[PDB]
Amino acid sequence: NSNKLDSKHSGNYDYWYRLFRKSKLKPFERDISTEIYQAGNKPCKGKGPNCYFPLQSYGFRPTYGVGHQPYRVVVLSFELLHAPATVCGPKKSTNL
Amino acid sequence: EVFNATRFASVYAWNRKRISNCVADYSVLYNFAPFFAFKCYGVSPTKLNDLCFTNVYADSFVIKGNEVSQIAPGQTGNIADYNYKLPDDFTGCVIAW
Amino acid sequence: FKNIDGYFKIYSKHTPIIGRDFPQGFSALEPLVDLPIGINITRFQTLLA
Ligand SMILES: *[C@@H]1O[C@H](CO)[C@@H](O)[C@H](O)[C@H]1NC(C)=O
Ligand SMILES: *[C@@H]1O[C@H](CO)[C@@H](O)[C@H](O)[C@H]1NC(C)=O
Repeated sequence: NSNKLDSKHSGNYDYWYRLFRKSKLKPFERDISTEIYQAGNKPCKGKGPNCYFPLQSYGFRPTYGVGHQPYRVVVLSFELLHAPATVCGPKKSTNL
Repeated sequence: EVFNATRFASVYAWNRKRISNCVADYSVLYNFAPFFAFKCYGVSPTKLNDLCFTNVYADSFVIKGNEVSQIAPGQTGNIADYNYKLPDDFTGCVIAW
Repeated sequence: FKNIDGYFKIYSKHTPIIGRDFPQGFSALEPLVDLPIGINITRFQTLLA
């Protein structure tokens, strides 16, 4: 939980998140874009009715509920396959 | 009949309609109002025709402009505190036109 | 070239083959670089001299 950096007086709406996309996300694939979702059949380009901005603000304040707190999430991806590795922990080197 | 009404009640007395025994098609909702705030919290505006629900409540009330942004789970204000409070765990949508 | 889960893979084998065109005798390919691009690729183009 990170409410000491992701919150300030009078709020903070710098963060973003997408609710409107034409299709699904494939695993580990970024889709950064600002294209207004198509509603009905209109080629409408803009804000308002049946023309929605793809992403809305993820605004955070110091006073929210626990489910509404600015949680900081980082994920780690590993590749435990047969390949030359790079990262290890403690290392001894007893002779072969 | 919930969106073709002519006397949408005020926020202090919000009329609550219990919708039961019907097929919820959202195209009649899409063609009836040129929306300005169709934000959802528990479902997706796009994903509504492929989920089946037990009961549906349609609370209808005419309100000011800023109060539209006021109406949301986990909010505050003269409406969110004294007139109509949306629970933080709300599974539904709001429509403003 | 391939772009499964990123990890761009380049395979190659250089040899002065008969030289008419694509040969008929079998030849293997030895991977040279395997580098994790992790981006989206849709279109392909070649440069000249
Ligand atoms: C990659 O590009 C294709 C076509 O340009 C597009 O359909 C697809 O959604 C893109 N994927 C990502 C993860 O950007
Ligand atoms: C009410 O229904 C009529 C008949 O379909 C339609 O023309 C009209 O636009 C509707 N008005 C509202 C406010 O839903």
